[PDB]
Amino acid sequence: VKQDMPPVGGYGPIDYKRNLPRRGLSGYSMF
Amino acid sequence: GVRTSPTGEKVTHTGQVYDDEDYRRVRFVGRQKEVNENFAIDLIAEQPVSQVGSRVISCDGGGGALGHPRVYINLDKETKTGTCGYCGLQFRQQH
Amino acid sequence: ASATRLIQGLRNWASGRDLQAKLQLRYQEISKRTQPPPKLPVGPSHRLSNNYYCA
Amino acid sequence: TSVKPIFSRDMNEAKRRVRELYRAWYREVPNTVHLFQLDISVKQGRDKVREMFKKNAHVTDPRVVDLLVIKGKMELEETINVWKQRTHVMRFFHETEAPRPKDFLSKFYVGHDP
Amino acid sequence: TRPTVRPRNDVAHKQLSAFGEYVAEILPKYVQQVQVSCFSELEICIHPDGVIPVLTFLRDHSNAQFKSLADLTAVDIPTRQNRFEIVYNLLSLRFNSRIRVKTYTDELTPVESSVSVYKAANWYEREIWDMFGVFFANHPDLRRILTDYGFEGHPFRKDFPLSGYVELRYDDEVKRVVAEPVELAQEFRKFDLNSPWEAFPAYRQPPE
Amino acid sequence: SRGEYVVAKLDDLINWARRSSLWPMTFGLACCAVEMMHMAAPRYDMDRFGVVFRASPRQSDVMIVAGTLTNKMAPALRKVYDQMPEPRYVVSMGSCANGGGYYHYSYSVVRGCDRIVPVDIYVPGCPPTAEALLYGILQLQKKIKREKRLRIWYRR
Amino acid sequence: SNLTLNFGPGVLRLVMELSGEMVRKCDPHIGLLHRGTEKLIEYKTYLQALPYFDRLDYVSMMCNEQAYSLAVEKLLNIQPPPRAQWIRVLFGEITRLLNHIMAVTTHALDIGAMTPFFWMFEEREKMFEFYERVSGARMHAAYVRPGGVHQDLPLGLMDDIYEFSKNFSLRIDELEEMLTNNRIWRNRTVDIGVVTAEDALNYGFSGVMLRGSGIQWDLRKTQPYDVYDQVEFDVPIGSRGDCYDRYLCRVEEMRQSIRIISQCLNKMPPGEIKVDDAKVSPPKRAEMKTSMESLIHHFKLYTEGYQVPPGATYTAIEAPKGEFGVYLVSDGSSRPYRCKIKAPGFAHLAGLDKMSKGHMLADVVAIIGTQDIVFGEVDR
Amino acid sequence: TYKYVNLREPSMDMKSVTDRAAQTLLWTELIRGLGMTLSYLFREPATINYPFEKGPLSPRFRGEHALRRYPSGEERCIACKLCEAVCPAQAITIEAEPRADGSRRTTRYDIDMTKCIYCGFCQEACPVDAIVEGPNFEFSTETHEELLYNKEKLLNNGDKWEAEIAANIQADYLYR
Amino acid sequence: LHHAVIPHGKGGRSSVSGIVATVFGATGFLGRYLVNHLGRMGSQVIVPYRCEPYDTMHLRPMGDLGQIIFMDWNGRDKDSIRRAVEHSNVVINLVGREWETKNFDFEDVFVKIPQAIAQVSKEAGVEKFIHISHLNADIKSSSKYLRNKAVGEKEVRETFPEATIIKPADIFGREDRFLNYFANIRSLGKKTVKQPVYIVDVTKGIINAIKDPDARGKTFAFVGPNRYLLFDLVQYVFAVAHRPWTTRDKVERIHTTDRTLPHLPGLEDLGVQATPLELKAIEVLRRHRTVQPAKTV
Amino acid sequence: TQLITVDEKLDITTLTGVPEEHIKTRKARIFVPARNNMQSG
Amino acid sequence: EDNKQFFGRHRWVIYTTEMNGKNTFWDVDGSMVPPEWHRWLHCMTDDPPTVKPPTARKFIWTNHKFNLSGTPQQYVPYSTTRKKIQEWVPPSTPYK
Ligand SMILES: CCCCCCCCCCCCCCCCCC(=O)OC[C@H](COP(=O)([O-])OCC[N+](C)(C)C)OC(=O)CCCCCCCCCCCCCCCCC
Ligand SMILES: CCCCCCCCCCCCCCCCCC(=O)OC[C@H](COP(=O)(O)OCCN)OC(=O)CCCCCCCCCCCCCCCCC
Ligand SMILES: NC(=O)C1=CN([C@@H]2O[C@H](COP(=O)(O)OP(=O)(O)OC[C@H]3O[C@@H](n4cnc5c(N)ncnc54)[C@H](OP(=O)(O)O)[C@@H]3O)[C@@H](O)[C@H]2O)C=CC1
Ligand code: SF4
Ligand code: SF4
Ligand code: SF4
Ligand SMILES: [Zn+2]
Repeated sequence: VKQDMPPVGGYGPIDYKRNLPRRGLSGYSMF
Repeated sequence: GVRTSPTGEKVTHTGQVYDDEDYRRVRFVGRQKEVNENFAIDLIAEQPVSQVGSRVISCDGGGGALGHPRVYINLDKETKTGTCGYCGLQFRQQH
Repeated sequence: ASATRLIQGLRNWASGRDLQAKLQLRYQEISKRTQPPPKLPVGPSHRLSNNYYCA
Repeated sequence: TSVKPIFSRDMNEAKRRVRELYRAWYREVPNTVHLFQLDISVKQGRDKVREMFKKNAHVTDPRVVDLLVIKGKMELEETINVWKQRTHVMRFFHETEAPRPKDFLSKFYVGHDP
Repeated sequence: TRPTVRPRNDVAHKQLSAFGEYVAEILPKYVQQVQVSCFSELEICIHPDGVIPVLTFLRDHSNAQFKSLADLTAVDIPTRQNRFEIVYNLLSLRFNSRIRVKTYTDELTPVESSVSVYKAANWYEREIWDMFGVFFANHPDLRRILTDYGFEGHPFRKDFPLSGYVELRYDDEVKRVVAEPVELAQEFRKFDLNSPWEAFPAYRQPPE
Repeated sequence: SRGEYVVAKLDDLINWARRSSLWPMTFGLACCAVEMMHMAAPRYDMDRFGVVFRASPRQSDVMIVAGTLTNKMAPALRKVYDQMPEPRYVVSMGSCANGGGYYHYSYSVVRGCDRIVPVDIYVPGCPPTAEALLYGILQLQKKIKREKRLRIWYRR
Repeated sequence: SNLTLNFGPGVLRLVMELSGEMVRKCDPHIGLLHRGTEKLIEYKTYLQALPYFDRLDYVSMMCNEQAYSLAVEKLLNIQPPPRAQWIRVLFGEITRLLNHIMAVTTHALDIGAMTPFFWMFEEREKMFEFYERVSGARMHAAYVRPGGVHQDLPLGLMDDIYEFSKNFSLRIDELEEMLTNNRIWRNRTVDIGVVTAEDALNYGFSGVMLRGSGIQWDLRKTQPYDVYDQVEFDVPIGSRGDCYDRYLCRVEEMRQSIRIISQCLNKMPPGEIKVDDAKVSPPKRAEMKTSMESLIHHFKLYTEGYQVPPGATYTAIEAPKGEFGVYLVSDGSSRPYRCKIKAPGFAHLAGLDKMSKGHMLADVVAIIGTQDIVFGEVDR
Repeated sequence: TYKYVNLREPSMDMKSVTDRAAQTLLWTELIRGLGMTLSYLFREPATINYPFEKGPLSPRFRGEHALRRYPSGEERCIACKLCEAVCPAQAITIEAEPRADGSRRTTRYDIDMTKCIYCGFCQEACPVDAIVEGPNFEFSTETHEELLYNKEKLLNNGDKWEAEIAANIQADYLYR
Repeated sequence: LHHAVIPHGKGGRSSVSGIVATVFGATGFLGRYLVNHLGRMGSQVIVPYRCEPYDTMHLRPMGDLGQIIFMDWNGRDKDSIRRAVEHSNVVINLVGREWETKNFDFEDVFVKIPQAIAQVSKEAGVEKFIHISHLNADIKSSSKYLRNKAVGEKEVRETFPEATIIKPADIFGREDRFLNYFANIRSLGKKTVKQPVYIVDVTKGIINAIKDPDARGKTFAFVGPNRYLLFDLVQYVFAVAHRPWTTRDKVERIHTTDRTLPHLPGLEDLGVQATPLELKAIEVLRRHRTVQPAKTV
Repeated sequence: TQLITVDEKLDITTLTGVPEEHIKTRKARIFVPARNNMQSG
Repeated sequence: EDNKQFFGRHRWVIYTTEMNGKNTFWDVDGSMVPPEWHRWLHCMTDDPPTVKPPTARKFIWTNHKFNLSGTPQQYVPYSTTRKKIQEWVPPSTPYK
């Protein structure tokens, strides 16, 4: 049989979390 | 196998044409009456009769599952060919 | 994908993310529009025996 | 034959509620002609109100006329508050509808309807 | 009967039967029937005088806590002299359960509004007024909610036709959308679909 | 003649301006509106055609009726149509706006918005795709392109 | 006296009683999309009634398909095959992504943030390509049917769903970069539309409208259907009952939908996609054209339809707008006797009047945004 | 099995209070949002060049209806009325009779494309693959009655689009 | 009588009235309400149009699907007239201009085009022909309008002897050029007596003239119920409209008194009650707002 | 008491919204439908 | 083709300037694409009809037509059935 299936090891990891990457200077440094 | 009425209107493969005194021809005035000129009754008469050596033949219309439901046609009458009720292909026992 | 590395670097800096690793425009990684034919399996009631419908 | 009432215990309380609903519609007709800027007169709208009340004048069941008063109050609430448009107010006046054949002979001429 | 047949849940069936006995014996003044379907849903068929006492019980009793009114529904069955079947679908989040409370009315008997039990009912029974004509007594603002403003009749009654009695069009003489008696260019084609052979012997009604 | 050429070029100019600056008012009635939102979405991007996203009704050039027109809303549709300045056009989008559709036999549904407003383009589908709606808008632009307002004015 | 504003004709009529800036009374007049769907259902077969459910919550098509299919399968006493159930959960969470993109981005568009609308509708266009590849239609698929699904997944579809899902969390991240920490977005949502838990239960709220108020309730967890007990996901719970926590709940539900979609792509089983009872689901076309029983069953299912045993169910799912229910009454025939459609937006828009008291007129469009209201399901 | 969105208590040391004061006074998250909008300014847009470029479709796509033929010119429709029985919109109107060679063929096959809901139940109910919902979606009209297709229009759509319809059916019939 | 033209239905939009009408001049003021009243019966209405098709859009909601057929025509082209009338069983002529243009004078609009339409309708076998003259049409009239319209009435009568000729006096309505002319003139008051007729009365009279077989060969005079002096009529118009493009031919026609023709039948002989101005002047003149009625004679 | 006595005939014609032409000119037929003689069921 | 372009841009048509007598230099139309190329352009397949030609049939149109709405060649609907009830024709001879 031939059917739409995932591959043998499965699919890779899928990111699903919040990634707000925390950029910028400190509050001390910005003043 | 399209033909034309004396009004100039084309007759469909059903046989529909409006009468001369019918007002509903006014819908084609300045426009066209769309007919299909490939009459299926004339095109299936163009197919040759399949000579087979069996008493009962099967027809599915070709293409397997792309055709029609597979039916079985008896060919015991030598006066008449055996016609498929779906596709109109006709068969004859060659003996 | 056709962006130059200066615009790519400016774009990654402005978003704060690596945008080329996860592009929202699709390219050759997607499936082919012409596929091989399927061979779909049949269910459990496709049996020639012990298959009475009242059961 | 012992049923639960809606508002009225008998027909006298029911006629009281009918009468108050008619008073409220009679007061509302000039304001309705004004703010919907209707092309009818106040006399014509009050005649339509009288026609709609006399259409239901044969009813002797207190629950049915209670529901008729309730539905008339709903129509009046939809009229006082501008929830109806001008089209809904003018649907009581079947103006674009051609007059139906009334006698036997014209109904015979136009078709099959009795 | 494993792969194609829905599996029966006997535990929930037994639990809902016990709770139906519980409700029927706490409230015998109003409970008329208690039944549990084969797919394990509990129906409490009550007298219409007990709309408020039963629903307040199921909302407030510590073994019921049916705090959510999922849906409120009427069903028109014209062969009954009380043709309208008022259906309450309740959800208890505490006991993870659903219950159905069913009662009845005809065209003229008012049902007591359950807005004092569930404020969710405020529009639903209002819809039951618009679609079926069931009047709800002591409702805060009972009026139409879904039909057009001057709409005559109650459309989800089964003697109300599919297309209505009137249809709208713009009339340019009066510069206005007008209502006229309905004429269809193509009539809705009624299909008689029912097989004359019995489908389910378990649901066979006893003959005359 | 000379004046016929001048009114032909002026017709071409005003038809160019009107078809390349179509501003739509979209009646977002039902599911078709969602597909109109895909015709404004970046893949199709109506704004690059000059077709702005969500013009106000008193400055719009075409009314897109995208969804089921019920009886309760048909006077509001007609009122917004009557408030549109000329030249106004109407695109009927989808089966319910075209002829009633899946709700054709309903007591509460207008059987096509052409009972209420004059319709220039009928876009078929349930819903028509955003590409099919964009096809209908470009067909409306072609219909505006062959308008003969000043030529008929010069011949009357 | 106080001002009365009639905000005329999705489409909604609103009757405001304002007292300056404040809202004293909000009366939503609806029925502008009442089409009499569930009277039309009574004159059609169960298969014929299915495409009406695509058109109720018309941003949540296959979820309403799933709810109606579960109701009919419950009354038929049959179950779908496992691959059909995994396809239903996969496309239900794709559908949940579709609806929460629509919800969040139009709720931001009505407040003034117009750009993440355009950013997320390209992802929404790719998911409509997934619908079109699996069914032939971008929106109203008519794909999830009683008995399973209509047709098996085409080859290569799951790889493309993987390629979408691998990148979609960055799209959520840049939506959340535009809105979540933005002080203008917080000023429009943080003290707006606060619902207590007891009032949300009493007013018939469901879904995020409960979960924003801290109520730990999700029907995929508590009353699970097809294979939702076999997938692992979290339920986002709000703390203040406002527009902002409901926004964050919808964003985190997009996160958890991506999580469920990854689990569905990895755990998709082989097998058939319709129930192998050919008195319910139509047989394959190759055996319809070969077998006598299959042709008879095809004929009768597409003309009469299957008879459903008599009885009434209330079948509910966790649709992306909340609890979507069908109260389906069968009389024994092949047509529904009654089909009441419970929509979440009906009770939510009924609660709009309590939610808008003490707020401004600009807050009302935010509250109509946080109640994810599609008037197709509100009006039927 | 559940998580708390927005249940973070902010830190009240002078470091975090100064961080929040710098975010308030120096507009840090607003510059973050401007950076994200600037990032999409330098991306290639998703806009395809319609009509020269087309949106991608599948061979399952449900577009304009067509009546098909066998590979002999004989039309496939044998007037069984399954498509109009299953039609959820009642968009299909069929009348039939035996024609001159006794074949069971339609004299009326009407599809009101403005009633039609484009759901394809007719093509899956069709036992002989006669009615199909083909690939055309660009068939908008200027008049309502141009979308009231009779049998001649549907057979001309079949003869017009058969080279594409047969190849789409060839790509998908093993899923059916 | 052919089977497709037998009347069916209850006289609504989807019904069949059995009227196949070619309405020349349907894009004007009278043609608007005539195509309205024909299309609500379920008549087949052929609209030959000269103008931009955009300017015919308002005629499209007036009937059921396929019940209004639009086609191009030219007044100096008998082939287009024959193309428009050869399937109809009634032809109505509503072609008119209040002013003469560069390409069409009053003789083209009122003599040449009506005689062409009537002759081509006669030789196409059209049963019924309705022509619209003016009440004040006279050979010795002071205005070129009324002179050419009397000449065109004479030629229509002599080339279609069974034509129904209709004489309206001064038609008022929402799109008229009688009350809207007086409300936007902001010419004077003289001894002119007028009895203006309402447009729905004229339309009901035309359609009753279609259905009445006794209206063939007749000449009807459609007048209002009340004769007014011109001065207090204009003052009533300025009173209702809340007030304190022209040519000298229009001035000659405003200062032409509406003649009394008792020998001709009117609206009452077609079963039409003539609506007075005071019931309908508010409906016309509500647009002009940013009342004691007029004295009759 | 909380119950009233209505001895009148039950008539809801003014409440059903049906126009009068489709009340007093219609003939309802009440019947058990005949068996389709094409079938024995 | 350009497979370096993203999916949606990677296939396009430059329409002809003249098709079926109509000047299409500026008036290009999406319905101008013949059906054998309509699979390829809408990405219903990977194979152009130069590589995988469509199956030849005697009834397939040799000349593709675009959308003919608004033209004299447009579709006009009509009932395709014949007259149901035959009327009695009276005799052409007198009755005396
Ligand atoms: C030539 C270029 C000119 C423009 C430059 C900037 C361009 C880019 C702008 C991008 C953003 C545009 C957004 C539009 C909407 C703006 C909304 C907004 O920000 O509202 C104002 C917001 C409002 O904040 P809020 O009200 O949202 O925050 C809550 C505040 N509490 C808790 C108090 C209620 O911020 C301000 O009011 C700040 C005003 C400007 C201050 C400038 C810095 C002064 C620093 C002085 C030194 C301090 C040192 C420490 C103390 C010791 C002193 C000795
Ligand atoms: C005696 C003779 C002169 C009589 C008076 C006329 C004076 C000159 C007026 C301008 C020129 C007249 C002709 C106008 C264009 C006519 C041809 C045309 O429409 O070509 C179409 C072509 C684009 O083709 P299209 O069909 O749109 O393609 C579909 C998209 N693929 O279109 C194009 O390629 C672009 C067309 C641009 C039109 C001209 C530019 C705008 C007008 C400028 C002058 C007027 C405005 C003045 C300033 C206004 C305020 C800024
Ligand atoms: N007060 C009144 O209205 C009265 C009117 N009448 C007569 O009734 C008739 C209809 O009146 P009304 O509707 O008000 O007039 P309108 O001016 O409003 O309309 C006249 C119609 O004739 C068409 N037309 C005019 N000139 C020509 C031409 N040269 N070639 C082709 N078509 C042309 C116009 O088409 P287009 O839009 O293309 O220009 C329009 O459709 C006229 O004959 C008028 O004299 C009689 C008594 C009173
Ligand atoms: S035509 Fe279809 S998809 Fe479009 S709005 Fe109507 S029901 Fe929804
Ligand atoms: S696609 Fe659906 S609605 Fe359209 S004709 Fe086929 S069955 Fe009917
Ligand atoms: S289902 Fe197929 S064969 Fe049967 S009537 Fe319809 S198109 Fe013809
Ligand atoms: Zn065969």
